Amino acid sequence: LNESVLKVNEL
Amino acid sequence: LKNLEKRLLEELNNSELMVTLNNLKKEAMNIEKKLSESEEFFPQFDNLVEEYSIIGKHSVKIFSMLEKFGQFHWFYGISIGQFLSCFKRVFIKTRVDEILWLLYQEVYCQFSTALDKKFKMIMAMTMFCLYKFDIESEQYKEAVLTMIGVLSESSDGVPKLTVDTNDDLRYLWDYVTTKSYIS
Amino acid sequence: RSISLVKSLTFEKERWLNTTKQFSKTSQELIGNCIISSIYETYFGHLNERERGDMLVILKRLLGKFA
Repeated sequence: LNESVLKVNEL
Repeated sequence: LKNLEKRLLEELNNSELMVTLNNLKKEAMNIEKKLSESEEFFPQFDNLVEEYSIIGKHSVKIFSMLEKFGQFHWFYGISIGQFLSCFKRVFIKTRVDEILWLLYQEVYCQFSTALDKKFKMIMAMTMFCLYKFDIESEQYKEAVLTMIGVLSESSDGVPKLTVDTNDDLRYLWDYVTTKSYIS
Repeated sequence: RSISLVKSLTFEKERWLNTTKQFSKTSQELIGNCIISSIYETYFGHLNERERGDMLVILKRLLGKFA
């Protein structure tokens, strides 16, 4: 979930 | 709900998917709404149990007494099935006090035959004591206890007499002061 | 859809955070819990309610004595 949140924040 | 949470964790750890988690969250929300709607009948059940706590504790007091009788003698034993049948017969044959009254008379009329004369007197006297405990006041209880004591040759003393006294205590006092002990 | 899923799982995230916080307390008390569970499993099949309570108090104080 944290990795998905980081990917959403980066994009 | 617990199975849904476990399945959501397993499916999230198993790697379309976003729609699946959305469906699981919607199902959980629907379950929570169903519980919130179903939580609207608790006060009625609370009122009923608070009303019937008196008869419940009286019944368990009777059953504890009968277990004590069964512990005294091998013949006087008792199971729960006979008591349940008696309680069912009560309903087959100011409301809660009326069912409590019917319960006491039916339990006495059912378990008198299971005892001899001395235990018949024991049982009748102690149901009388319990009913006058629950219904009557503290002075009534003290007078009954001290009159049982002067019947027991242990605590000798006159009972508490009030001006507006009930006739039953006067009659029993006259019976015991005349030394008509069996009466 | 991914953004909505992320925003809609705040309760799950805080529940997971609470479980990870309480994992230390559950791992600290795992051995004692297993001890007392086996004690119920092998010592309390033939005891009454008040006897069970008294023996439970004795077991709890004696288990807390040994830290």
